[PDB]
Amino acid sequence: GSAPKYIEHFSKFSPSPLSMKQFLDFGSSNACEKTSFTFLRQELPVRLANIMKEINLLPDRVLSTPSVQLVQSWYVQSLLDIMEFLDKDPEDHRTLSQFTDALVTIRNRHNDVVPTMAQGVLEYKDTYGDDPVSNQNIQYFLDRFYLSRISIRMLINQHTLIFDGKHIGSIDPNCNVSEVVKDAYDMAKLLCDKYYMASPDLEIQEINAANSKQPIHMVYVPSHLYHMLFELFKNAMRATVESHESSLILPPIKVMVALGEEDLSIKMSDRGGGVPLRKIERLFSYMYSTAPGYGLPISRLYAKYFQGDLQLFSMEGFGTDAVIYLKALSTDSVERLPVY
Amino acid sequence: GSAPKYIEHFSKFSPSPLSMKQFLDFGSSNACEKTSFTFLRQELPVRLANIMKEINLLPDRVLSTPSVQLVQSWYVQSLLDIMEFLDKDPEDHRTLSQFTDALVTIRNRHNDVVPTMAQGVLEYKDTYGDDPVSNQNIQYFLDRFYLSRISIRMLINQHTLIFDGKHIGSIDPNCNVSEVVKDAYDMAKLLCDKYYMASPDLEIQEINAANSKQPIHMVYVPSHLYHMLFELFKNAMRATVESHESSLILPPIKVMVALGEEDLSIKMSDRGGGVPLRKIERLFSYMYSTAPGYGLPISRLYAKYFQGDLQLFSMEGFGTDAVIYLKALSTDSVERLPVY
Ligand SMILES: O=C1Cc2ccccc2N1
Ligand SMILES: O=C1Cc2ccccc2N1
Ligand SMILES: [Cl-]
Ligand SMILES: [Cl-]
Repeated sequence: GSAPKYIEHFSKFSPSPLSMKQFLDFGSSNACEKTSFTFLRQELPVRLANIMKEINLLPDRVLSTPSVQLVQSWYVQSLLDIMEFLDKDPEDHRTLSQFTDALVTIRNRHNDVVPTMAQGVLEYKDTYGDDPVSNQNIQYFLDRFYLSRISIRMLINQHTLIFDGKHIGSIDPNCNVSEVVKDAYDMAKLLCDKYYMASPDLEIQEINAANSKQPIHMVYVPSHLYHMLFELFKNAMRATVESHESSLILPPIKVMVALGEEDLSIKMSDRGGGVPLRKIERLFSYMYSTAPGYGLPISRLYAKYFQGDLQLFSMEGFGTDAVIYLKALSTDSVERLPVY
Repeated sequence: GSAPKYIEHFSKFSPSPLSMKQFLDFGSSNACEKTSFTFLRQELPVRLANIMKEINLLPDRVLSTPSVQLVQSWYVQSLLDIMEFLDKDPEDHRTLSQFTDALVTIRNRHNDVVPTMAQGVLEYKDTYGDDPVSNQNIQYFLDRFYLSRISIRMLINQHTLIFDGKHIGSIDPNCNVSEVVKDAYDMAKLLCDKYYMASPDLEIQEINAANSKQPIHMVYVPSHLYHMLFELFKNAMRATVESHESSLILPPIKVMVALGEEDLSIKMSDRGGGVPLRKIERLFSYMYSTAPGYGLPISRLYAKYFQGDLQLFSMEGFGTDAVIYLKALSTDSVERLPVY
């Protein structure tokens, strides 16, 4: 076929990272659908081909696995589905309506990639071992693969949500961080109450440095923020409950939302007994987090996707702090795409 | 001369990292002076030669500087001073008394190496620039150089202090961490009061997980702990005072000392306005911390010297947490020497 020819071609192009502003401009009006089509029919093959080229550069012991080949088959099909529109005409509303339908299919085709790539890590550990060099190479590849996957789904979500026929697709220009915190907590609480018959309470404190007592808002993707906060709450609650099983006091989970000139930082503090430093440094490893999971490493990728970060600092015997670092300004919020 | 011949010889040996137990065994009695002499007259040339060999592997633009050559001259002289005792007899008390006197001279000869190596970094920045690749290479070398320097001074201090003619040299087998915290604070307070005419107050809280309300003790080098806590207090006070100049409230500096099964963690929390993440990641860089300083990067080396760490997590607009990670058990407290 021509799949190898198409990967090599678009592999020569570099992905074009977009800013929050550019995302808001693309979603400003439904009339923009044409510019989004002409941009995505070139950008999506470029991002797909770039990661598809790195997949083919993996060692043959990884490249010949059924998991990598299954995912590579999805990417080849997705690439070909998008390349059909390269010659079509943007002015034909059927060309655009078909593109939107083709993106939704591509998105659903890749819905089960995270657990599939997680099966590959487990297969590797049992077929070749869990050495540190394998950890760094798996970590390096998966971080870049998943980050690419986040970027592609972001592009697809922005087009399919806005051009469907206050919120700009998946972006909330006035995202109230404390409200997303509460939502993520309420969901973790429900699960914690169902499993442990007890849940820690929530305390939130905001620190708007420049405008005290003004609610902290930002331009961000609330779904991404929810995912990070939901994973952290699940860990903080699990630790808080299991560490106080022999006690009556169930210490609360405290969340500080701080807004500075550059950073919007969200710290989650628990008293769930803490974790030795030796293990904290392994909670972000795909291989060590795999067992016969990836919430934290992927959560950190969501934070990094827009020039943020996610860091953990524990105190064995007391508790653990988790901090989501985000860019406070939409001008500094730019896609972090893997460097190919 | 034979200095190049001696470096190459002892460079083939690997440094022998010692544990807290081994340090306590060497200092158990003054009678041990012979075993310490026979060990140090081989180990000190090995550690000196190993770092001296890496110095000679630096690029000629760094190796030909007056700072690197001045320090290399001190190391060559120190190496030669120690090699004089290789053939001498341990049973002669004059051979031992001369060794002790020779170690003190070597220690004082290298007293001004940190500021000298800091002058070299400044010279490099102005002669060749402050690029990221230069930062990583300078960071890599200085971290290993200073860590080696800490290890050598530790060996010398343990011999000269114990074999001078409750505390085992520089090691306190029952180091009360909160007392060292108070000492470091009281010194930073004095300086802060002298310079700013105002100082934050101190609050300490201990969390002895296994034995609640029992004071937290450990086997450690209190001088090293003081240095780390003193640097952190100076930063936390500077930020706390300068960030509240237009205010009346001067928030306190809060310190938690937590003791777990594996870690003894010390967190210093201030409300000095915080620092953007972009800059926190540069506070441990020698090059970016150099200006026409190294307290934090060296403090982290002291923490790592016995398998610990020092980490900073800030929240721009609020404050900053600094955590010293130490090993709680003397069995896990082992020298971290550079890997040559
Ligand atoms: O004990 C723990 C481990 C952890 C990871 C992430 C968030 C909170 C916590 N608490
Ligand atoms: O603002 C700051 C920066 C810093 C470094 C180390 C310790 C405390 C602080 N506070
Ligand atoms: Cl995917
Ligand atoms: Cl030195």
